[PDB]
Amino acid sequence: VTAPGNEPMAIPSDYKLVWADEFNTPGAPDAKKWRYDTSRNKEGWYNNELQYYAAGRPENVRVENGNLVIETRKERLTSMADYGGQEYSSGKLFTQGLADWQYGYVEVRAKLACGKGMWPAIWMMASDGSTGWPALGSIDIMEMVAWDPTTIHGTIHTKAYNHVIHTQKGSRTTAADPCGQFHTYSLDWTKDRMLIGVDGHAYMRFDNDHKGNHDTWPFDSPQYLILNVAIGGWGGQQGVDAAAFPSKMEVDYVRVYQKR
Ligand SMILES: OC[C@H]1O[C@@H](O[C@H]2[C@H](O)[C@@H](O)[C@H](O[C@@H]3[C@@H](O)[C@@H](O)O[C@H](CO)[C@H]3O)O[C@@H]2CO)[C@H](O)[C@@H](O)[C@@H]1O
Ligand SMILES: OC[C@H]1O[C@@H](O[C@H]2[C@H](O)[C@@H](O)[C@H](O)O[C@@H]2CO)[C@H](O)[C@@H](O)[C@@H]1O
Ligand SMILES: [Ca+2]
Repeated sequence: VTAPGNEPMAIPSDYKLVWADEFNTPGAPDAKKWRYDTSRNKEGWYNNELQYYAAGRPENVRVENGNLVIETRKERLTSMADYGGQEYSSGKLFTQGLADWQYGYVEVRAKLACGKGMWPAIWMMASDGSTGWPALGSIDIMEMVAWDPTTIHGTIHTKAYNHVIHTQKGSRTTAADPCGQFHTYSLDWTKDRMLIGVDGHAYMRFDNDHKGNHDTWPFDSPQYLILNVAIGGWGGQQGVDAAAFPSKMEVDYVRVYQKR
C-alpha cells in the first residue's frame, strides 16, 4: 500500500451538488451525460484486455429500475464494423466532452460485477490529455478484480507514479459482498490532497507535495468520469470464468459536489 489513508470522508457541508446522474430514465444512458468509448475496439484494448466495448447496445449498457447497468457477456460481436476478434462484450461510458470537474467530492453508489475475469472500474482521466497517459493524471475511485471480489482498490496515476513503472499511489480495503449489495465509492479531491474511500471511510490518501511538478501532481485541472467493466488483464489473473457471464455492474447514481 503506497498511498495509505485512514480517515473519515463525507460530502463537505460547504459543497453543493453540481452534477448528477441518478439514472432516473430507463433505456439508453442520457447522451447529455455520457458518451461511449469505441476508440480501441478493432485494435484490442489496453492492459491485455479481452472485451469489446459495445456503444449504443442495451445488452451491454442500459438504464433499468434507477440503475445504470454495465453488463459483460460472452459473445463474439462479429457484425460490428469495429469488431476486434474479442470473445466478450461490455460497456464503457465517460463524461468526456460533456462534463468534467477540477476538485470536488464524487460519490458513486454501485453494486459491482463479479466472476473471475471481471474488472469493474469507476475512474477519471484529465480532460486535457496533451501530456498523454500517464502524465495527464488518472484517478481510480474504485477498481475491483473479481478473482479478489471483496477487495476494493483506490489508486492514482501520474507521470512519476504509475503502474507501468510500479510507482502508482494506491491502497485497498474490503467490503461485504460488493457484487450483491450497493456500496458508496467516494473521492474527495482538493488542491491539497485526494481521499478515496468506501462507505464514508477513506482508505487511500494522496497529498499534493506542493512542489508545482506536473509529474507528481497533475491534478489542478479538470477530470471526466469513466465507468466500465473490463475483462481480463488484471481481472484475468486467475482466468476468465465462462460460468460467470453475464455479469453486471449496477450504478444507482453518480453525484459530484464542489465548493459552494
Ligand atoms: O501503454 C501506453 C498507452 O497507454 C494508453 O493508456 C492506457 C494504459 O495503457 C492503461 O494501462 C490504463 O489502464 C487503466 C489504469 O491505469 C487505471 O487507471 O485503471 C483503469 C480502469 O481500470 C485502467 O484502464 O489506461 C490507459 C488509458 O486508457 C494511452 O491511451 C496510449 O496513448 C499509450 O500509448
Ligand atoms: O494493471 C493496471 C492496474 O495496476 C494497479 O496497480 C497495482 C495494484 O495497486 C496492486 O494492488 C497490484 O498488486 O499490482 C498492480 C499492477 O502493478 C493499479 O492499482 C490500477 O489502478 C491499475 O489499473
Ligand atoms: Ca438511481
